[PDB]
Amino acid sequence: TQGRSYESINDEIAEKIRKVVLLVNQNHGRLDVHDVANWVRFTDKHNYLIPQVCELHIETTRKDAENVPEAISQLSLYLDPSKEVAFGTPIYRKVGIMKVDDLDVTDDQIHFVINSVGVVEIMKTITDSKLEMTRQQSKFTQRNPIIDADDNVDEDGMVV
Amino acid sequence: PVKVCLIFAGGTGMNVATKLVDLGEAVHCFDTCDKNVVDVHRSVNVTLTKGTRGNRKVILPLVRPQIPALMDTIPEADFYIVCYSLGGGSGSVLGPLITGQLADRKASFVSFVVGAMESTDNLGNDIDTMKTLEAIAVNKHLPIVVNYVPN
Ligand SMILES: Nc1nc2c(ncn2[C@@H]2O[C@H](COP(=O)(O)OP(=O)(O)O)[C@@H](O)[C@H]2O)c(=O)[nH]1
Ligand SMILES: [Mg+2]
Repeated sequence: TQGRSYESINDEIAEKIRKVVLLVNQNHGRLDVHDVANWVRFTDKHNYLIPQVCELHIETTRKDAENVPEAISQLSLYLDPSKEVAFGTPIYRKVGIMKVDDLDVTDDQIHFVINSVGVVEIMKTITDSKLEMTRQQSKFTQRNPIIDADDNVDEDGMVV
Repeated sequence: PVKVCLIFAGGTGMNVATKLVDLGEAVHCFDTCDKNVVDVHRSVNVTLTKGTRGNRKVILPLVRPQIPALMDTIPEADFYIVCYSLGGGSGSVLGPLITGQLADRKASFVSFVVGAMESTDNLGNDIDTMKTLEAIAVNKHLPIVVNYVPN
């Protein structure tokens, strides 16, 4: 996004990657390697769904996770199992219980929500943004050649 | 024979078992991995199937040949209780397979089964597992008596 340092963006990405590393650390109650596989490879068992580019949304509140539009496949981690709420309308849903002695546990709850009806807009914003920029730079009008058919130009374009 | 043998399958079964560890040797737990095994389970029997580390159709061919081995660890008893979720992949396969074996023993037993409601996968599994129990009731000519608990 305009005005944001690559350093800032990179920091955000690394912090999200760590949440995924945490997710797949195999140390959570109720959460299998097969649970993770079937979350992200959701078309394997839900054959009526279309494989395509999907977005992963990584949220730390129920509210933010519920606001992911048209959620397909959802994985929730909770440190406090009392806070588990089966929210949203995904086709696939799983929950894992994090351990308070897991030093990698950074947040009290983390939701990993996959959808696909969001990539469109993202692309549009890029196309629209580029179009506007190109329009300002495109609307150009070069001047007439400084050389006429009068000048004696040789094969290398030398005029002596 | 013991008075009663309690059998738990899948994550939900493992989770319910934690509340019954005081029953000790009478409790027998089964799963396809150890995601739900906790410290208190040391007080009861726990057996995990081999080569199985949510999809019942996938889990079935892997666990079926192991059932006889699982059954050898379950003592003859005057009554059995079986407990699992209808909506996952492991409990809803191990549970009914063991149930079929108990019917072959001409056993008296009841089951406690959970109706999982999170997703269309859960709901589809719930349906197929209830149908499984119906098919078993017919094939073994025996009532399959369950206490059904919807989430
Ligand atoms: N009542 C209850 N339901 C559960 C519990 N854990 C999971 N569920 C629900 O049951 C479904 C199956 O989970 P689980 O029994 O762990 O699956 P399995 O290990 O493949 O047999 C989940 O998708 C949840 O909807 C539990 O401890 N109690
Ligand atoms: Mg399980």
